[PDB]
Amino acid sequence: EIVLTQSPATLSVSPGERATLSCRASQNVHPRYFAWYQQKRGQSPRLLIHSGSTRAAGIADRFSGGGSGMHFTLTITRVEPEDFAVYFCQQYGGSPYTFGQGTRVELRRTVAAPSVFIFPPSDEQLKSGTASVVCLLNNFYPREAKVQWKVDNALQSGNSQESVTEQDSKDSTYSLSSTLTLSKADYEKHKVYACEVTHQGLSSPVTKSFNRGE
Amino acid sequence: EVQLVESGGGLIRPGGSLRLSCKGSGFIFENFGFGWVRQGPGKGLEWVSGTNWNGGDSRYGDSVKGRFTISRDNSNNFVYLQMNSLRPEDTAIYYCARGTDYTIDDQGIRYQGSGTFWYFDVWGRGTLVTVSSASTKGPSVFPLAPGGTAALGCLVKDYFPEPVTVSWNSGALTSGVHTFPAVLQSSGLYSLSSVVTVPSSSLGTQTYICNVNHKPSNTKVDKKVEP
Repeated sequence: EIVLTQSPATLSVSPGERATLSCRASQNVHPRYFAWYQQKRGQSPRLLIHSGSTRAAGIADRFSGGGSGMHFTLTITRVEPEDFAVYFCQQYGGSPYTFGQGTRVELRRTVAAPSVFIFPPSDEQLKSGTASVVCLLNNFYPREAKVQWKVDNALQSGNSQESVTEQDSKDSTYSLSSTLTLSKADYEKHKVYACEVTHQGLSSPVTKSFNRGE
Repeated sequence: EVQLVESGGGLIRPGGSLRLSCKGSGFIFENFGFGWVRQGPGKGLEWVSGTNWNGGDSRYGDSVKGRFTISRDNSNNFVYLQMNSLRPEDTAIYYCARGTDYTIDDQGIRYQGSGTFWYFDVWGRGTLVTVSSASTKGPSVFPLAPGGTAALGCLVKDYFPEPVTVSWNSGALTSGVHTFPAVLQSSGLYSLSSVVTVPSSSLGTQTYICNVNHKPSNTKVDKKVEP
């Protein structure tokens, strides 16, 4: 099977700027047997380029495709606001035909530090054997962010889940949640519960915490 | 005018079967090759299966070979996808897609009107196929009790299947609301949370309720989030 690796995973670009996506193949692919697609949020994929360099139906001439062997590219000459989406490369020079992992072209705004909040488990939940602590990271950019849980200073691992919103349509920011799930008995044996956030808009890692009971 | 309508999704048990259907209209169905492309949870595209204009040449993906069968009915403009021995990893959105209306042989000769499944110019809205062994479960709705502003929310925990819908103050509150994508847990149940930032001074006056609805389990919850 031919593996397609796209880069970067995320291309942060401003409107009017040039954008050059890259796709790398594990094996040689014929130049005239390659395709690109666009994928907006909640929509179906749409063919941009086929047969290597040929634009599809109703595709703006700002889009262009090229490449050969193991290196293929997609170029947007000047990105318009309706060009922000995920882009997939696809080979069909060899079966089984394969796609890339995708490249999200995002709107690059100014850096904005996250607002951080922490929520202790409800007593209602604690009355049912489990305890969930949630850390909220509100409105930030870029989306790269490290969240670290600590329980009595001992930093946690293997027991948390993160979720992140799609990039906001009004201020281009992201929001992220992190959920620490403990058994009640484990939650009872500790006092300090902390969420340490590392982000580019922060000169130093921000910590929001609480003592159990207080 | 050109449309591709899928039909045949839903919840399948591990080991079970499912037949997808795609009705083409607005074009010469007879001339085109067809294919199916799936999109897994938070993932990209995977080429599943493809057949050419007369259904004579048909290939499949590595992970689905031997389990899936593709077919078409040109006299009735349908293309089908039989899916046997389904597994949880098969959980994805399946798209019916129209291939080319031509093809090229090993000699470099291009045959007009004899379409195949190289790339796809038309895509349907896709259909969701969920493959799980989980029984239906309603969520447990928990309060997430509260610079210059304050944040509160609700924890919608342990439910199956998707989806749930969350609103604040019966819909009267929208600004500041962030309802996060659900996360699949190790137990096969889903959990999510919805939060909203409000002025920290309104906490003592304005009351905040989250409206959670999970149709498959007949579950509606209205939780009042207080300090």
